[PDB]
Amino acid sequence: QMWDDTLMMTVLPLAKIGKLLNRPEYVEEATYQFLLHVQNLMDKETGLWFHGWSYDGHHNFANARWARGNSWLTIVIPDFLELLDLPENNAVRRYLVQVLNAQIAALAK
Amino acid sequence: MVYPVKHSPLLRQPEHFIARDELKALIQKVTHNLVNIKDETGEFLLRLDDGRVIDTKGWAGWEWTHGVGLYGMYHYYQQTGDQTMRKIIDDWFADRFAEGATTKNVNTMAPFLTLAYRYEETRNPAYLPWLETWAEWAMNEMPRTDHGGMQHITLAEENHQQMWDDTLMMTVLPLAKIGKLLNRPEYVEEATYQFLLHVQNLMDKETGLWFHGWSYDGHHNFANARWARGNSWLTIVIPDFLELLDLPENNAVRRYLVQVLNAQIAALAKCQDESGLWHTLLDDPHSYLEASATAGFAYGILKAVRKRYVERHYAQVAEKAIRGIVKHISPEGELLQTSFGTGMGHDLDFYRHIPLTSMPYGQAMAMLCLTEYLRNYF
Amino acid sequence: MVYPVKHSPLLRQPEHFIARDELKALIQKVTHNLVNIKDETGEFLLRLDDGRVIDTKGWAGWEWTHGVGLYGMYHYYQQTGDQTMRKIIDDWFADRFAEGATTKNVNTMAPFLTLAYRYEETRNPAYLPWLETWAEWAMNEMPRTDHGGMQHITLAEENHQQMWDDTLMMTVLPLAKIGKLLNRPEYVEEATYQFLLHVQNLMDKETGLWFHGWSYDGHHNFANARWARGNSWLTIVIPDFLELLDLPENNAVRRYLVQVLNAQIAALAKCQDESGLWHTLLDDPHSYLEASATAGFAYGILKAVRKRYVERHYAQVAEKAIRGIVKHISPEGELLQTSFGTGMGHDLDFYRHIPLTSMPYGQAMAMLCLTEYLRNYF
Amino acid sequence: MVYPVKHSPLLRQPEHFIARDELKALIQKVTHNLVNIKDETGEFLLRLDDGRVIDTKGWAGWEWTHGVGLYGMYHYYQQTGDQTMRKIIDDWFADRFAEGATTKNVNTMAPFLTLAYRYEETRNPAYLPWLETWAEWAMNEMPRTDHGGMQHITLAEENHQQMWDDTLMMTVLPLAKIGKLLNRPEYVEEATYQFLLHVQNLMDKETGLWFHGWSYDGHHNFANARWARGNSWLTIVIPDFLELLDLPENNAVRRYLVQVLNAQIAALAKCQDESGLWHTLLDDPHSYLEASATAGFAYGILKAVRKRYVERHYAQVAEKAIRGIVKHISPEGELLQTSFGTGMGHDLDFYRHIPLTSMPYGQAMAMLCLTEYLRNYF
Repeated sequence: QMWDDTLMMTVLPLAKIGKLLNRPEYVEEATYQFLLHVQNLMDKETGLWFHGWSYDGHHNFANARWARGNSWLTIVIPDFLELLDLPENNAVRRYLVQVLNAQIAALAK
Repeated sequence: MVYPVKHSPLLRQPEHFIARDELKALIQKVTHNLVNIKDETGEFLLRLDDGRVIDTKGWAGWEWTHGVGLYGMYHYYQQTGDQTMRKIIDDWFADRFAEGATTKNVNTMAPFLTLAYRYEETRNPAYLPWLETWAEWAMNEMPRTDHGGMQHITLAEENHQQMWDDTLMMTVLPLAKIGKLLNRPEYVEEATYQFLLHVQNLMDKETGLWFHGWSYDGHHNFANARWARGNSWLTIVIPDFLELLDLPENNAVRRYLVQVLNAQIAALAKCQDESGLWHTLLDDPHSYLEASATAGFAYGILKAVRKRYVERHYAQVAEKAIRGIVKHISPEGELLQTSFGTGMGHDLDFYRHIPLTSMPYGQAMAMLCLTEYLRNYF
Repeated sequence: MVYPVKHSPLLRQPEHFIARDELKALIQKVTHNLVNIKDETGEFLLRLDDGRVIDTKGWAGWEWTHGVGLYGMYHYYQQTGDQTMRKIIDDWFADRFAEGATTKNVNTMAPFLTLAYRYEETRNPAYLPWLETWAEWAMNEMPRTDHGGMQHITLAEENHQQMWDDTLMMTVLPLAKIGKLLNRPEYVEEATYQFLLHVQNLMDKETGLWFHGWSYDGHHNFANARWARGNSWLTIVIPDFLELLDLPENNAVRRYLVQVLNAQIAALAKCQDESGLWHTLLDDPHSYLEASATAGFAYGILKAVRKRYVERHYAQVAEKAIRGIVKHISPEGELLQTSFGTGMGHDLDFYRHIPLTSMPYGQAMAMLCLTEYLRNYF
Repeated sequence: MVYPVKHSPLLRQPEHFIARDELKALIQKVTHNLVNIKDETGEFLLRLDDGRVIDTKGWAGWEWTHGVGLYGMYHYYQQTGDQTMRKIIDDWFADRFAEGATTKNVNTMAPFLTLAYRYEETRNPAYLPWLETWAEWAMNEMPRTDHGGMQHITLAEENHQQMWDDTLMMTVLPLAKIGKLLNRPEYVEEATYQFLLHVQNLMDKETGLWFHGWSYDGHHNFANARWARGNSWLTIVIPDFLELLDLPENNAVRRYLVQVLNAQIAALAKCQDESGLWHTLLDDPHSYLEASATAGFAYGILKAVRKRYVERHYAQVAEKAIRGIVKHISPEGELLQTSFGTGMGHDLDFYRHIPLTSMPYGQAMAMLCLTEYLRNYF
């Protein structure tokens, strides 16, 4: 099982520790987790995220667009971008920003 | 005094079902066929209210099909230095260029992938404005969807707000190659972004396979078609793109692309029909089998094994498909079960009833996969 | 089926007013005209009191005029690889150099911009002493005005303390290219400094156009002439100089140059004549129309749009001028409404009354704008 | 209508006392004479109890003097691209190598400077082993004096613990060039060290001139001779060495070397005979005039001015010397007033008793300064 929360509770801490201790492997692992979570949780139909995913049956449980779950993403992406401090044209930075824009666009609606 | 060897996988010769030079002769026959394809009926010709009639099937035309054709040829040329292939490539370009540029779109872009490679070897200055102009167009003028996705705009249709699998082969990869070639990392950044967005919109996390199309007008995947040839474009592009990118093994983007490729290859393994071929609707065992998609699959799976993007055992899948492909090459050299150009379907049946017929990409994809298979003979 | 395309700006063909190959033929004719220019009367010959007679009009001379001449030819050759162009270019240098060197001044420098380009591709060792000696003279011996400005010294006149628009084309652009080519950043820095100081002394902040000349001997702009050809040198040089510098987008100097260019181009748009040409005094509608300036403008504006130094809507300005140019090319390939060599005027009439005669720069500027226009056909 | 220009230093034609083409034919003539020298008398045949009969005059020999000869010709070839000159250089090496290698010493090293240049251009793999072998010798096997000074061992003398002016030209400069070419910085550091140590033991702080020799055996400068040709090696070598090192202007070593050069040229300009030539003992007028030295000085001064290692006004000294060299070139193409292999003098009168003969270095040094003077015609 993969959940929204993991990005805030473990991934962001990993990333910060990676930068602080100069351990880029940590940051690469973190970035990879962002990408995979986007893949399995983000809802392309709305811009919102599903609460959970599971490789056991390959599904999103109730397909719940749960608010607090979604708020972890709104918190985490900007902080994660801040830490990565990537050039504006960077493809990963653009991608993350794109996901953020999709979510905020839908939240505002 | 004779040494025991046949018993040991380590000491014994490879079990080549087909001999190296037989393979080469097949590729030659397949090439001869391609440059000699003719639409007799004129039934397949693309017609616009412009007055334009574009031959999509004959060699003297300019569209994505020729784009794929030239690339397959280039591959063979690149590996063996065969001057026969070279001349055919350079001639196509000279002929088309004397005629004059066609109009710009996702598909007419494809040939610039091969031109990029030819410019790389020869540094012919006459090529450089072609490459700069079209890449610059792809960067700055080509229509974009929401979120700056590349819109699959065609000779024939706007396709407002739509993104297709095929875009990855016909424009993204060429843009990446040119970006590397002309040292313009912006092109490569754009290319990577397009990959990620395409994955977001087209990959089916449920199966590992991909949907043919996506539209931002309604946020849907049309018929949700898991179409063979389209998927093939990814099995082809990801490995070529990765090789272009040359990123370290633990790079998040490299790992992310290897992951997408893997999820697909695993799903394809389970999808392969006894014949080593794949169904034109991959998850519909009653669709007709389709050879050109099958060929792209063979290529990618082979290359992904060679490059270690996926584990060795996937070779068997490739090996079956390759045997199947050879079985489907006619004595004239025509790749048998090729489906004609396929647009976006609004229902599944649409994909089921696409006409079968020989095409530049049919022949080219055969040579793509067959050329990668030749590496087994080094 | 026939697909509807004519109805869409994205899908329909370009409406070229002239065909690609007709455009090339025109260029051929214009070149042929250029290399055959003669001055029968002798009335245009530059005469000096040491007895030197120097044909600024015929191809056999060595003047700023031939330099522009060569640059235009070089652009067409660089784009197309045309060996007829190449041989005309190399024969001029071959002929001049066997004659032996002319004296060094702001004008006789101009040919080396093209020589640099030829050296870059041939690496002919015999070109190196020419480029080095001449660039070094520009660095260390060419007279300087107050504040280290380049003095517009010519074959004929010291022009003590004077800076003109023309210096940026004839000497500065040459110096910068040679700086990049020989890895001498000092040459590029000197070039960049000159630009800044010319802007300071010549750009009219009130209009965005430039005065022809400035003097530190009285701190004045002579007749405050907003002279067309003079201004066009800026429109040519800034885009070429930006390209050569290849600086990041937000680089202060790059931005500042882009501002200078936009200020000029915005002004040029507002004073373009209905015919597409500009008036030899840009802000004087009762002044005669001048084609050479117009060509220079056509080129700069086209390139600026291509490189995205200015917004796309400016393309229509460029389009109107290109039609004006074409309409001003005689069947014998001459560019009508070319004004003769123009010095520093002390009053506006001086500009209003320059004679009209064909000149290398006139032909060459046509070639220049037309070659850039040709890029619309890739 | 004529422009007044003859009164102005900025506007007027250069006054050349000899025309470019005349000068070129003089160089060819001097060259033609060089590659035909012989002493059918046997007069100068170096003899060794070795049983070695070595020809120091003929062109088909291998002495320090061919090294200088090859170097001059190479300069001419480098500047002009003259294939006649290239062939003479290449042939000499081909012939010598066929005969086989001479023994290694300070003098036989000289020709490898030119070979380094030809290898740089041609990348002829048969040249590398020669270059590596002789450079390794210079680094690791050539005898050293106290403090690692390169001992000046000649073909027939050890000159134990002795350091001479000549070593800088004949071995040090070749080492340095080879160091840059083969990317072997150790070679360049060794070279730089030798420059410093030679300055220390040979330069005369009292005058700015150099003493011919030094010896760590008794710590002295033999006759304390300020010998012209000896001094000319320094005038030639420093500018060329600075050129190769290509150091920032503020670099302490670069400043130092330039300082030494300025001290020497300052003194040369002061002791130059009105004929433009220098005396073989530079500080003694009653010394006879020596043209080969004068040529060495003309080259160095001319080059130092060009590279701006010294102020422009020194061109006046060079110009006088150059006129003098030319007056001393017979119609046969021979540099008159050229002294024979001068050794280490134990007293001044020694230098005042040298044999005067045509030598690969006389003509060689004549063509060296003439070739550099030719740069004045671009």
